[PDB]
Parts: sequence; structure tokens; C-alpha cells
Amino acid sequence: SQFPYSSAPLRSVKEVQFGLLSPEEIRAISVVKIEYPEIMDESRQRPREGGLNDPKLGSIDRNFKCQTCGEGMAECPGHFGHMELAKPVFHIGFIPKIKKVCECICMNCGKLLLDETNPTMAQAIRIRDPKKRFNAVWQLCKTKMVCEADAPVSRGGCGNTQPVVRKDGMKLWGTWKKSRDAQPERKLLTPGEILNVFKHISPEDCFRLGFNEDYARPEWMIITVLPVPPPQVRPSIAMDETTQGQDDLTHKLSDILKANINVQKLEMDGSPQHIINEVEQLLQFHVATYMDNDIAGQPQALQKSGRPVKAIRARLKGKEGRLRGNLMGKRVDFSARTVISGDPNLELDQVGVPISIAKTLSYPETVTQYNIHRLTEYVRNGPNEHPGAKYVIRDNGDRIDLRYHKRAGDIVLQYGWKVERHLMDDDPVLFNRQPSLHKMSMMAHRVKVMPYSTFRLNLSVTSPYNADFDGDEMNLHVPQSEETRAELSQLCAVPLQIVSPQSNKPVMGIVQDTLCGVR
Amino acid sequence: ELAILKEERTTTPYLTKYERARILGTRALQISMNAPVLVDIEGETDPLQIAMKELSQRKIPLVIRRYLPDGSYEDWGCDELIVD
Amino acid sequence: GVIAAQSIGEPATQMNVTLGVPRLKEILNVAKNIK
Amino acid sequence: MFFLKDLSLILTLHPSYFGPQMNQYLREKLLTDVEGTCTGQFGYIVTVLDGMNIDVGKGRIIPGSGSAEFEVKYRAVVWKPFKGEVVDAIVSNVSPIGFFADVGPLNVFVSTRLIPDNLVYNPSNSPPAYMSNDELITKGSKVRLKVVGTRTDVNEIYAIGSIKEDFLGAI
Amino acid sequence: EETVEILFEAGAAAELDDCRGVSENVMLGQLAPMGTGAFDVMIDEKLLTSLPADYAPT
Amino acid sequence: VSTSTVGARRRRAKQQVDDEENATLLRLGPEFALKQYDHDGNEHDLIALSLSESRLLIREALKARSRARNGGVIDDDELAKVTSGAVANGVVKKTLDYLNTFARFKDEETCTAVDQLLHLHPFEIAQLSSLGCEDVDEAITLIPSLAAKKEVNLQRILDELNRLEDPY
Amino acid sequence: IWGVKVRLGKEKDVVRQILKKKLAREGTKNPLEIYSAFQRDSFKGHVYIEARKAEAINDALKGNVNVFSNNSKFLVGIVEYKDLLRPVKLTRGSYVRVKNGKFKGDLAQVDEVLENGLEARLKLVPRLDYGKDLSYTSKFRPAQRLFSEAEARVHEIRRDRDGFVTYGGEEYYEGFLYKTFRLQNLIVNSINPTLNELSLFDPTLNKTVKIRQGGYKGKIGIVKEANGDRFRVELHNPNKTIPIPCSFLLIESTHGWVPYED
Amino acid sequence: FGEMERDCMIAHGAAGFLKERLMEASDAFRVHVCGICGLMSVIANLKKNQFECRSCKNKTNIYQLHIPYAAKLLFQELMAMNIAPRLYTERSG
Amino acid sequence: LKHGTYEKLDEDGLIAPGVRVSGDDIIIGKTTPIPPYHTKRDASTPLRSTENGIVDQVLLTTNQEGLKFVKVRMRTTKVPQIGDKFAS
DNA sequence: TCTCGTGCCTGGTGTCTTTAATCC
DNA sequence: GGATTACACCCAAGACACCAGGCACGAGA
RNA sequence: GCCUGGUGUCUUGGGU
Ligand SMILES: [Mg+2]
Ligand SMILES: [Zn+2]
Ligand SMILES: [Zn+2]
Ligand SMILES: [Zn+2]
Repeated sequence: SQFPYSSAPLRSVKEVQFGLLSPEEIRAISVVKIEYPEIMDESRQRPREGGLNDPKLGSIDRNFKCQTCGEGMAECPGHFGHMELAKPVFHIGFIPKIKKVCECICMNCGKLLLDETNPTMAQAIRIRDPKKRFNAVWQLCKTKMVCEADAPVSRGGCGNTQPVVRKDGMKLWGTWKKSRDAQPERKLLTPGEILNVFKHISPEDCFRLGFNEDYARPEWMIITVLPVPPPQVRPSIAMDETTQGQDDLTHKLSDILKANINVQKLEMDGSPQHIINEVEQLLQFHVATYMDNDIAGQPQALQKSGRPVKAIRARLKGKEGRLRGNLMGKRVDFSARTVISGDPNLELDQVGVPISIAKTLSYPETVTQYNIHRLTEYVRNGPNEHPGAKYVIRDNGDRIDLRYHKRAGDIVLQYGWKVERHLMDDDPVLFNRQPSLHKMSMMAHRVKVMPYSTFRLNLSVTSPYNADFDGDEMNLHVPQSEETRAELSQLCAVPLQIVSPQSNKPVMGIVQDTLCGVR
Repeated sequence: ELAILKEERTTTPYLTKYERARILGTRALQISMNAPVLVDIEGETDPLQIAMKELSQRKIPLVIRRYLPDGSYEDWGCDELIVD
Repeated sequence: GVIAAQSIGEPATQMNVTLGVPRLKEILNVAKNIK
Repeated sequence: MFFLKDLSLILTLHPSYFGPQMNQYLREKLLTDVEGTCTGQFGYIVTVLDGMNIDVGKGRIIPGSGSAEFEVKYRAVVWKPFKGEVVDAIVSNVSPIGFFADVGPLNVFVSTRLIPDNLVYNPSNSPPAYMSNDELITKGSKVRLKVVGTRTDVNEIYAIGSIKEDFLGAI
Repeated sequence: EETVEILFEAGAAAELDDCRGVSENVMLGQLAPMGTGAFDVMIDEKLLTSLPADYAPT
Repeated sequence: VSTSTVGARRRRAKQQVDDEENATLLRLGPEFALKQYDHDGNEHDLIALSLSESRLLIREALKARSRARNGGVIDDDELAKVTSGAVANGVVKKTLDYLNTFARFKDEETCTAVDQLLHLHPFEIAQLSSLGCEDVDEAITLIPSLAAKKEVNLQRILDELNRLEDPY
Repeated sequence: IWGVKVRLGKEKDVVRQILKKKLAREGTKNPLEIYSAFQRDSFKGHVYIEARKAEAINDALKGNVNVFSNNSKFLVGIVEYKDLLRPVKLTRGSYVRVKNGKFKGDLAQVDEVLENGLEARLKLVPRLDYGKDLSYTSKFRPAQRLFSEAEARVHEIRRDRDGFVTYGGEEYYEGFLYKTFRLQNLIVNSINPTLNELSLFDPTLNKTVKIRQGGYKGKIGIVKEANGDRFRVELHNPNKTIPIPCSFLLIESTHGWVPYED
Repeated sequence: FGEMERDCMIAHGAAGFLKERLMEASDAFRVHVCGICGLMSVIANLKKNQFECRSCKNKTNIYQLHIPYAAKLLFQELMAMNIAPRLYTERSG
Repeated sequence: LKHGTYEKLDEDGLIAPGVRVSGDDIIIGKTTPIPPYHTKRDASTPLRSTENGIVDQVLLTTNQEGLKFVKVRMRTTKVPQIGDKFAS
């Protein structure tokens, strides 16, 4: 309803398919190639095309429309770019799995070291779960220390002995045993070397390794083109009004972009080889700490302020990250909070609500034939006299703000419109005290509007909330539709909660003064 | 295919507290959007009150589709389910 | 499910063999070597 | 090229339409929205079969909005042309760049480099025509062409023909 | 727990999430298959036909 | 907007170029597969319609619906006014008039005779009825798929089509 | 030749220090047995040292505070030597980008170079104000626009030739600035012309009020909101803003509190 | 509205209320997805009424979703780390 | 510009002692110029939205760097009421 | 009038060595 | 011998890059 | 003559 009409059919999500983004697909969804780390054109307003704030990526400004979708900043989701890497680098998240794949396949042609002829191995391919199957296979093939050219009849092997691959930070070392004891030469297994080997893995061996030909193809664990997130993921902030600093990701993408240009600057002229290894490893470093800056065994990337860079991995974990802080719980509208006081002369299921709170909260009541006369009275009283109203919402969604409407007397209400009226007697609201240890921490009470600024509770409900009146505060939530009002009154209401399933007995009784006095 | 024939319905013939709450709210919502009301409205003009009045006279024109764990389902009309 | 979780946890929040919270912890953590 | 297709349409109904003739309203609603419209996936939907007896099923109530969703399964006569299909036509216009031919709902353009050299546009004749000696292509003349390419605008589809082949032309 | 590790591992093995849990639907903001959401509500076309004719949709 | 029984079409590893509609190569796309399914899940052969069948069904459906609109009370220009809206008026009138000038068997007596005569892929059987031909030489050129089938009767097909064909 | 890792920016210092040590020990019983040392700008953080024995490399760097203590030296191949010592444009009529001053970042045509060979005369679209606020930086400069001599004539100028004026001690010919820049102050390589370069080349609110009827009679206030008939006075006396009808107010003016004749 | 308040509404079985709190009363957002590849890669000009997923060359099989803004944000952060979260609106088994 | 009233500021940009103020009223007006008329941006300080009282005293001076420097002290009186906290 | 020195602004880039218990 | 785990919500006050090089302006000879 | 944006990251002290 707050969304403008769109002819596309509305549906819900039934399935989430995870997987990797192929290099080809990243380019197919990208709307611009990103090359220059200089954000501004030349510090003379309007940001530079092909730069990190290219306007095709989107608008985070109220006055510039998106040059891709034409929508305002509120509706525009943002569109991705892409950044071509001069040399393929590892994805920091997938290194230990890459390492596991090397011991499974031939480091020349890439074929699975065992066949259905091996009886125990033929049992292991039957395992239905992809992860367990892959592990069961690797548990067998680990001890197979040579890729056989011949069946244990050629299997497609190349005859080479296989190395023992070891991880050393962001680098993988493989030690080959050249054919008693002689001298073995461990050379570095670069990402580019491993990349070519992975593309030659057959479709039939791709499945047997627990990967998936359509969604998680194993060479896509190596990064060749980086998706550039739109500005909505990395907004700018203004420290002291006319001074704006950039998000940690914006600075870090500049570093990757600068480092990318210097790899192009090497292969065409003065490369003293030992310099190529220092510059390529540094590109690997920046791409790693851009995604995960908690890599064990090496120093963290630091901002010039000295504090560590906020990588994407750190954005999602922990109490304040995206999942625990914004999705499993979040801040909400139509809520209120204040100190509580008791009142014996309120019914059990009532809550006394201060007038000032009752004028700020609202409920959008739909206008019908049975209440249109009643609702017009609220409109004339306006936002400052109780009982009154704050907005009139048409079916198109335009709100009329009754603070600034000087011709309030000339509004005629049509059926189907909405009036956001003040909170009023017997409206159900959800009442709540933290910590919410059990279900009777949230019960529905009936509002009674009262002077003075505390919430009033009948005294017999202090026990289930484990509330008292020594400074405690409690929270109130106002349902915003006809469906949830009915859910509150018919499922969560106080009298339904008198007996608790915890110990098949009541959790409310007569207490304190009234209990002392009744004896 | 998935639908279970009327003679072979096995789920409970009483309206559950969850089914009751959803029926009252949905019907209330439809009345506030000016759906035709099937009972006489006297003095009680709140949307929730009219819907509760219709429930008490077995006059709510809705069908519960109760999903079973395998995905099959029994359709039960609110006219035939017994309300305590 | 949720009702079960709250019904067991709430009494624990207000409470020579090991008893109370340290013993409860051994169970859920199904420790191989109990105290 | 005509087919019979079993189709379906998702219809959203506002609660104020919940009356005893609900199904009859929906039957009228389906026809008004579907008849005469074109899609690239099926073609032109010419007429729906057995409109007054369509079984609409039961409507799903949308949580949070009150409106009702019907899946109206139905059967229609559909018309989609195809690349490679040889068809007859009736010419609608003649111009220096070729001609336009009405094949039922839509119009097909045949360009000049795919028209044989001996068919010469003659404006001085009354009435204007593509003429020969025993051939006569005036408006309404049966001509036989072959559809060599289909382009899709998802609103109206556009097909390009050719008479640059054997046995195609006036008859 | 192990939030990021689960998701990396889920990608590399192309896991399918069938969205039947409460937590799946809560974080995607969809009505969860529990309590008042454990069933669908349909409109009884048969019972509407017992109403008089002047109530009819045109 | 409007959808069908055929669903999903999720991505596969190997692409396909047997999808591009080519009547010569019997590629009718994913919606017009040889075996379709109706709205109950039952299997069903693809329904391709000749010009003669289609003229009877469409005209019948319009006049039965027109009679129904009249509570139960021939010419093409009169039959097209049953539709609602000038956009609908156009497409329906043009389709009848087009069929009015190219349908050889314009009545149900001859049409049922053609129906029984024709009733082996279902698409080819429908093509032969739509495109009039004189001899066997003319049929396998314009419709080059009839080449390597080695089952004529073709001549007696064309003779019966032309004999049932009224003069003009 | 060995390479050695050193603190960034300290490569020249290390080369210097090695020379001092070499020269100081010449002819003694413990000469520094290196032949040469050098540092290439293109190769940040490295010094290269020429010798016959690795021990001499350790000797050259011993005690040097700019060198990383880790035993990080590396050997260079003979086939890589000359590339280490590779030494490596600008033509009249070509474009360059200015690197300094208010014209920093601007595209300019090379008009000519000095006889000695250091500074080049550039043709530039000016960024001028015609002395408008006189009694400059690159962050507080002016927009680019061709010099207009009639505008200068009107507003604030020496004619020197056909189409040539000296204005505020700079030369403008046919609208362009001609100004000398150090060659080191211009960029000649990998210039990317920009899009822009391709195009070119109620009367009682907030007034104090007294209330003359009602329970708040005699109190001072300020009109906070005057939508219609019902005013919002922010009373002074208790911290409350009240709704009040217009019949009840006196407004202050030049002479006292005046009724609704103001 | 923290994690512990979420659990209380589950115990009450008030599924409808919980949905509304976390969407309509907060950060509700509309996105478009491609019916073929399941990504949020649709370019939607609503005044021109034209939609296209360029990758699938698909202008017809396109759906709209209502999801939390913070979930939309989450998926774009996952895309930036080469993880593809494909949202499909139908099952298949 | 901010949504509150600017009518209590004097010409020096500072409010004077003795004037009652309510929430969102501007009490210190300050502007910052916009880089490249109609060149400045507001950088003023409003009273906290939940408060009221009387301006009591206004200090004007300069800081160590020589630019102008102000402090505005506001006083109000809090009277005990329902909900306030006390203890022996 | 010219040259030298000092100060301010802008651009580019780091480094002397110096809290405790659990399982997997 | 490695990390990961370590209640919930809320209020409020108190803070912010460094060094080097180049250019311009002012003062003194 | 409708729209109408004021920061963040920490640390410390507190409330139940
Ligand atoms: Mg307490
Ligand atoms: Zn956009
Ligand atoms: Zn091999
Ligand atoms: Zn797609």
C-alpha cells in the first residue's frame, strides 16, 4: 500500500537456493566496469564515470534519479558493477576446501583417484548427503599417494605422484616426491595454475565430488572478477556537516583498485620477478581482508586511525551484526516506554496509559458506513485535542498531515480511506517487560487513558512480569491492523493467561497489601 | 489429488483457538472493507463485534484448509465445525 | 517446543552430588567426564 | 497457426465483490481481460472455450490484505504464427519497400530484396497492383508466403515473410 | 552460532533450504507455518449462494 | 500475467537450441510440446487445429454465448459484435473474415467428412489439411518433412479434399 | 647482485650509507667487499647490492636502522641484471594534464618549451573572476571559461597584439591563457579525456500575547501555531502549550495590549 | 524488539502479529526477482512499465516480493562475496 | 534550515537571558558556507526536544585558536510528581 | 628588484622494538 | 594447539591522521 | 504551493 502499483504478480518465497556466482554471470548482471580509484571527477562536483561512485550504480541522494531504473532513491535497490582482476586470486573463505580438493584429484588431468571397482569406495558413493559422501571419498583417496595412469586398462591418469599440499597463510605449498630418498622440490601452487586444472574436471567427476554443475562449479571458488556493491551497501556519512568520510569498504575497494592497476603496470616493462611476487601477493592480501579481516596467524589490516578495518565477515557476526542485530531482532515503530506504577482500582486486564503517549501513538481505522459520522468528529478536533486524529490516508497512499492543514473543515471522508486516530479506551495493546523469560512476559491489556506519566498496572499482574515499582520500565506495542487486534484479544489477553502450562497452576494471585489484609 | 474426500475427513471436529482467532480477524477485516454482512447489526457496530456475532450464529462464509504434514489437506467449512 | 524451552529455563534462573546450574550444564553439554 | 490451450489466470478480488453472483462476475472479468490480447509465449488469444461454465476453484484469502485470489483455469482458442510455416494472406498495403499483408489479427512485412525481379510495382495502373501476364495481386488476392523470422514485443509480435522461393506468390 | 562458516559451506555444497522452519519465514518476513498461520482460509462460494439476489456482483 | 500448466523451467547445464520455433524441424517451443497436460494432470496430445475445425468451434462458441447473453434466444459481421470493447471487436472480426476467405469446407457436413478422413505426428496431420495441394509433387516441396516417411495415400488425400471442395 | 628489503622511503638513504661505509674502509684490513649499490624508484622498498660473497651483503647492512633484520635478501639472476638499470615524450600541439595549481587536473595544449628544456608554455581555458571580489586555491577556484576581453574592459587590462591581452599579469590570446609550467608539473602519459573535454575540444504568529478571559487571564505567552480560530499559545508560566480561542487574546503593539483591531 | 520477544510471540502462536511487527511496522521493502535465475537482478522502470533481466533475456517471467530491507541488504552483501542466494517462489522436490 | 522557530535570536546570533525556550527552538544560530549567491548551510543548535526552561546566562569568549566561542546555560525547575524516585 | 627563507596547504603513505576454562 | 563461549534491555557524557615536499609571499639586502 | 537531512565508532559511568 506504501508501494506504488506494479503489474508484476506478487508471490512469496518458497525456497532459497545457495550457490556461487560464475564469472560470466557477474558480468551479465553488472551495469558498469570499474577501473579508476579516483572517486571524484576533479573535485569539481559530479562523480567520475567508471569510478566507484559512478551514477549508474545508484542514487543515495534525494535529487538525482537513477540512470538505470528511473526510480527515486527510496525505491531504487541499487545495481552491481564488476571489477576485472588482472590475475586470478583465491577466495579467502574457501581455501581449506580447495586444499581438500587437491588431495582428491590428479594435479595434471583432474580425475578422481578411485573407481566403483574398489568395494568400500563403491559403498561410499551411495551416501545420499553430498557433504558426507565427499568426506567419505576423501577419507579413502587421502592414502592413495600417486595418481595411477593405469587401473589398479587406463583410467585417464597421467602417472604422476601426488604432492602433499600444505597451507601457509594465504599461500599453498605442494611437496612432490620425485622418484630411495632423494630430494623433493616444493614449488608454490599459484591460483592461476590451480585455475586451469579445475576447468578440466569432467562433469561426472564434478558430481562425485559433491559439487553441482549448475550452481556450485568448483572453479568458481577462485576469484577472477569482483562484484562491486552499489552505494546502498557502503553509504557516506557526514562527521561535521560539510565533511564526509567514506565507509571502510569504499576505502578498501580503492586499495584493491590501485593494487590492480600496478599488476597491469608490471607485465609490460620492468619486472624484476621478485617484485612480481610482492605485488601479486599484496593483491591477494587486500582481496582477502576485504572479505574477512580475522584471518588467524597474520596481522589485521588497519585503518590510518589504527583500528582494524570492518570487513564483510565482521558485518554479519556477533550481537550487533546483520543477523543477530537486524534480522532476528530489530527496532520497531509504534512503541513506548516509561516508569510503571500500581493501581488497585483498575481491572486485571487494564493498563493506564498517559495522555501524552496516547496522543503520539495511533491506530489506522478504516472508514465504513457505521463509523463515518464518528470519525469526522475526530478529524475536526485535530492532532492537539483528545479525542482526535493525525492523518487521513487515501487509497492511493497520499497522507494528509493534519498539523499543517489549515482547511481541515473542508475534508469529506470517502469509504475505504483510513484515519489514523488517537489511541482510545478499550483498544488492545501488547505490554512487555524485559527480560522476556517466558510467555507471560507479553500479555495484551486494554488501554485506559489517564493523566500523569506512568503506566498503571493492576497489582495482581506484577508477579508474572516479575515487575515491581522501584524504577522498572515496561514497553507497550500497538497493533496496526484489524487482523492483529483480534489475535491479541483472542489469544494473548490477560484472563487467558491466568493458568500457566509450566506447572498446571496459576501464576497470578492476591498479593501484598490485599493478601495481608484479607487474612 | 491432494484433497481428501468429505466422508474420509479425520481431523478434529472442534474449532481450535488458533483457527477461531484467524477466522474472527479475517472476517472482521473484510467487514471493515465493506463486505456484505450476513447478520442483522443492531447497536454493536465495532468490526470485531459484528464478526463475533456472525460466529455465534454459525454464519461466517469461510472454509478452513487444514494442512496435514505430508502436504495433503482437508477443507472444513466454518459452518460445520463445532464451536465451544 | 518453545513452551518446553521456557518451562525448563525459567526455574533455573532462580536456583555430596553436584546440583543446580553446574549439574544442569553437564547434561545439555553431554560431557563425557562429569564432575 | 491455431491451437487449443489450457491456460490459467490469477485474479485478485476485492472483498466488496463477495456476493451471490461472484462466479458470474469472475467469468465476465476473465473474458474482458484475456480476449483479444497477445503474448509472445502463446500468441493471440482469440476466444475462450465454454466461458459461462468455467470452474474457478476456491479463492485463497491473502494474509494481511483481505482480498481474495482465484486461479481461474480455462481453455481457449489461441493463434500464434511460426517461423517456417507457409501461409496464405490478404495484402493490406503496397509500397516501394514491399507489401504488408493481414493474416488474421496481425500484419506481415515482406521486403524488396526477398521479392522476385519480375514482380514490378505499377502505380500508373488503375487500381494499383503488382502485375504480370496471368498473375494479379490486388487487395484480397490470394498469395502464398513463408514466415522466415519472428520478433517479439510481448504486446504484439512481428513476423517477416518472403516470396523469394519456389511455388510462393499469387495463385 | 558459526554464522559465516555455515553460509560459506552452504554455498560450496549448493544447499537447498525448503523454508519450512519458523526462523526461515520470520527473517524473510512471511507468515510462518505456526498457530494462526498453520492453515489457509478459503472463500465458501457454496454458502454465498443462499444470499438474496440484490446482493450480487455486477 | 497469464500462465499455464507447464512450469519451473529451471536452469540446466547443457543448453538447447531445439527450442527456436521452426515448423520444418517440429520445434514448437516448451509450451507446445507433443505431450501436454490439462488442468487435472492428465496426459493429452497437442491440439493443433485446421482452418475447417477452427471455423466451426469459434463460430459455435460465439453464438452459444450470444444466446446465453440473451437468456436463450450465419453472417460473420453480425457474429463479431458479441465481443466487448473495440480492441476485442477488431481481432475477432478480422479472424472470421480471414477464415471466411480461406476455409474451403465452410459447413459441418463436409467438415465431419474431412474430420473422419484425417482421423504419425499430430502436427503434420494438421498441416496437410491447412495447405491445399494438387499433386504429391506439390506437397513434399512446400512441406519438406513429408519426404522420408514412405507412407503416401497423399494422392487420395488430395483427391478427396479437391472433390469435397465446392466450386467457386 | 642481491636485492634487500628496506623501509619504504629509505632506499636512497641506505644507498648513501653503504657508500660511506665502503669509502671509509677502503685500504684497511677489513674493506667492505661490495662493488656498488643502487635503488630504483620503480622498485619501492628494495636496494640492490653488488658483491662476490653473501657475507659482504650482511657486512654492508650491519647496524643499518633502515633495513629489515629478517634475513631477507634475495639473489638476482645474471639475465635480470640489465633490466634493473633501464633508465626509462611531449610535443608541441599535443595535450597534457596539469598537475599543480588552480588548473590542476585540467587538459591543456602544449604550445612551446623553454630553450633550456624545463618549463613548457601551455594553452589553457582560464578560470577567472575579473577582479570581482578583490581588495587562489584549487579548492576555491572559479569555473573554466574563455577569457572575454570586453568583460575585462567593462569590469576591471593591457592590449599586446591582435587578440592578445595581458590581464592581471597573465597573457590571454584568443581567449586562452598561455602560461609556463614546469615539465615535471604536467602529465603526458595515459591521459583520459573526459566527457566534458570531448564536448569542448497570518500576521500574529510569534508575537507576544496577553490573555484577557478565562482561567489563564493575565498570563504572557507566544503564538506557537495559528491554524484557524484556535491558537496555540506557549504559555510562559507553566511548561505547557495550550489550545485557545481567538476571542481570548490581547496582542502587544506600539501602544499596549490591543484587542482584535490590530 | 529483541530475540526474546520474538520467542514469546511464537509461544502465544500469534504468527500474524509477529509478521506485521517485523515488516509493515518497520522496514518493509519491495524487490523484483527473475523467475528463471532467481536473482534480484531485475531492472524495473515503473513509469515506462518495462522489466528485463538482461542475463536471462526475460521480460515475462518476473515476480515481486515483499521482504525486509535488512534482508535485501544481507543478500547484496552476500553477492559481494560471490555467494548467490537464489529466491524461487515454487517448490519442485 | 531547521523546522523550529528562529524568532528568539537577537542580531548577534545569540539568545538573551530571561527568554523561555521550548524544544527544537534555535538558541545559537550558526552557518557554514557551501563550496563551489545563496551559499550557506545551517549549522545551528536546537534545544533538546524533551526540555524547556529559561535561558539563564550566556558566556561569550574566544578559544585557544582565536575564533568565537559561546556557552548557553538553561535553568528549569523540577517539581516532584508521580513516577519520581526517592530513597531513605 | 631579486633572492632566500619560512609558513601553509595538499598529497601520499608506517614501524624503535614491547584470561580463563572447555570440546574437537 | 589451535579458536569459540561467555544475560537482556536502556540511559547519558566524552572524543577524532601525520609527515614531507612544493609553492607562494614577505622581508631584507 | 505541496516535499522536507544532521553522523558514526568506541570507551567509560549508570538503571532493572
Ligand atoms: Mg525492580
Ligand atoms: Zn536504480
Ligand atoms: Zn593427470
Ligand atoms: Zn534472470
